[PDB]
Amino acid sequence: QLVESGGGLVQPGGSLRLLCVASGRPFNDYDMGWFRQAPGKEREFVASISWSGRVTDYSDSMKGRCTVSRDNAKGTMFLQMSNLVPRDTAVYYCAAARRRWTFKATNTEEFYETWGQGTQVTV
Amino acid sequence: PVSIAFIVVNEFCERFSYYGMKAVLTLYFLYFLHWNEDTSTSVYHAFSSLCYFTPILGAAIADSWLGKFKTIIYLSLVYVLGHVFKSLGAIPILGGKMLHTILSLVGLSLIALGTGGIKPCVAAFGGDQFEEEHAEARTRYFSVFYLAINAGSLISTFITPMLRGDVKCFGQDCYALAFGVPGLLMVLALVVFAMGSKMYRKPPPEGNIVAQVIKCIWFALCNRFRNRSGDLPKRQHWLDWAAEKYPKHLIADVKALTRVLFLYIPLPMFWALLDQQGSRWTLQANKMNGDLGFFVLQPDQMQVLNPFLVLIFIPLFDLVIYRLISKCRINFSSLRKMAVGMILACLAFAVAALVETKINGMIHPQPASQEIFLQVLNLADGDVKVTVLGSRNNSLLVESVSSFQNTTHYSKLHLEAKSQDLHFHLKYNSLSVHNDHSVEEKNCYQLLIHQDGESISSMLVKDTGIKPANGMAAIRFINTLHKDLNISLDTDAPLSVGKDYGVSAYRTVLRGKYPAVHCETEDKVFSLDLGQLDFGTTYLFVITNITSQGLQAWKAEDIPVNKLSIAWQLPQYVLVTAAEVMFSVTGLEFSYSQAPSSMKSVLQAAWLLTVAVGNIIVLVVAQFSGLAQWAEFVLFSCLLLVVCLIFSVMAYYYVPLK
Repeated sequence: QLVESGGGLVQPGGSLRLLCVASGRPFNDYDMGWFRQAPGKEREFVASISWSGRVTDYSDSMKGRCTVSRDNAKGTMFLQMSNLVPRDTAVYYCAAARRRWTFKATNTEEFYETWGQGTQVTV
Repeated sequence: PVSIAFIVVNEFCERFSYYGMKAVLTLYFLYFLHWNEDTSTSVYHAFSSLCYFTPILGAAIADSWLGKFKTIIYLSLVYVLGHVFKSLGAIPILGGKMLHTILSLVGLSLIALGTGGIKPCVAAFGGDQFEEEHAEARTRYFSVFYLAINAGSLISTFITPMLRGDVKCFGQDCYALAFGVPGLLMVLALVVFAMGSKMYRKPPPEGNIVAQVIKCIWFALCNRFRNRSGDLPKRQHWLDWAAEKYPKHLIADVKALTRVLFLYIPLPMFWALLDQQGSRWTLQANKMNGDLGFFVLQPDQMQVLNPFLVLIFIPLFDLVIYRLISKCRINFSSLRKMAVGMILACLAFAVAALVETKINGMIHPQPASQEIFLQVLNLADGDVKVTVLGSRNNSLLVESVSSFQNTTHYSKLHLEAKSQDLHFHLKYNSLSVHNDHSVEEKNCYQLLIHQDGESISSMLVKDTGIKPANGMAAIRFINTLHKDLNISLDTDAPLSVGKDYGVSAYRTVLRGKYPAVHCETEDKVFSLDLGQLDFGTTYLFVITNITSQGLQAWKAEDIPVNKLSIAWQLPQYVLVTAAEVMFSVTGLEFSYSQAPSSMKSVLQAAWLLTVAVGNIIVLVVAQFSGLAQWAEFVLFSCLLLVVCLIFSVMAYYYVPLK
């Protein structure tokens, strides 16, 4: 709970690593996901890593290449874009959701309950 | 018994579909319905458990109502409907997130209800085709039945990867075909079965057996209970006075059922213990060599060797070994066979424990006096000529090293004195370069051949033999960039390196495959394909930023000498598959041949529920894992041995049906 975020400006073809720590509760019990929000009227799912990081899923775009990972120790999640282009200049949101039994989709802005602030990655 | 033709090709074609739709089920749940991981695993395990427990709802509805071959047809029809409601629930066009979920769940439910109730009844029906006078040929039929089951499994393993990858069903990834093909083949099996309606020997059911059995056992557990009276509660057995009603021709049948049930008590533990090899043995295979010189075999693929051994030993056993036993008075009563199968299973897990204890003995080759381990890596664009020499151009090493590659070999450079200022002779691009790197004896050294523009130079790196902890590896890095890097494989400490051919310090990271690692320079962030990292192996990585090919890391490995190959695991596969074949086939035949004619399939139901309770024990135990592999295998061997003794004692007193 009380999630955070870190990342920044890029060259037209570089890459980044996005960081998201959990600040108030054991990060093990939290399913985790990545969102973006372009300066328009959208809210796009980006990538999703499951509990224990065993199962990961990336959006259809998954700009260039992306890789999500989490270490339940220190409670932090890593996003690594590869081929950032002058698109996807957005406000990348970090989202969390407790391990429940639900049939809601893992790639929607419905399953996650407590997304915190977002970075302002530009390109 | 010609009519068994349409009994084995049906089991083959429906086990094929079931195993095909099982493998893709988890991928479908995760990547199509986009479900939470715990929900997906929970529903998958629930579906498997339902498949395993439903056979009672098949065997009872076979041996009480509607008979059988009229339960096979009328339940495989529901099975077909379930596959239709599955393959229809994978359509990515109509509906969304509610239709796709409702159809999928109804499909799982109906498919489970079908399989758990086709599985026992089909074997029972196949048995009924024979005559009691030809009691021997039934054994070969059950052997062929198990052969067909595992052949179906094998073909499903080889052919389902060719279905779920890179197809379009409608605008997205294609899961309908991955479900349609199993459904289509299974409904084409339902037509090969029905062709034999003019050929079978359909036995009518004799009565409301399950009702009769339940009523009889309830009345049995009423007569002995003579609270404030009594002179003869139930004498000489525990049913013999559940006989004033329920004529005796049934009481013998329920006696036989109770005796076989009491015999099947210990078996579920065995099914759990034998099951816990599909994953732990793969973990064992993860920690050993697999190239084999002919085909590099991934540890995951090792699993498929299990059904293959069944296909190769069933005709081996039933046509060679069983006869060779019959050469003398050795009297396998189809119970000694199951006991010896249990014994071989225990021996197999003991051999697995021995293999574990041998794997943990890896050491990389230690040096004796006048011995230094060298390993040269080349990074010149062309090909280089490597020579190491002594005082006067005196031979120590000659070797032709090619261009950019990896390396794992070494060479025991027989040094000559307490320390020899090695004269290196490198020739490259028709250039003569000779430098001296003073070295100490009984250590490990490495060279880097690097493009110094037109010419080249030799960099010497001295390894400190810091061994990593068990089941974990150590790495160090060489940098070739103009800026200091930071390559943080591990969680906390950001490892650092130096510019212009610097050296890192050893870092001890968990063994496994690392596809991308954070690497932040002064300006740019990137990642590299480190690939697989076996444990007990010291890796050295050189990071290059060559103009043409960009950022790439050139591997360089140490090695444990006594790394056992992916072989030396066949022996435990051999001893476990021999146990499986001697146990499953004999159990099927024993269940059918020690069952009263009126309830020939409830015994198959009992056997299947034995397997099912074994699976439930697997599920409950698997979460409580905190033990080392070798201790785990020795415990699974001791427990299996005590279960074998319990079963042997409880079988030595089992009176047979007659």
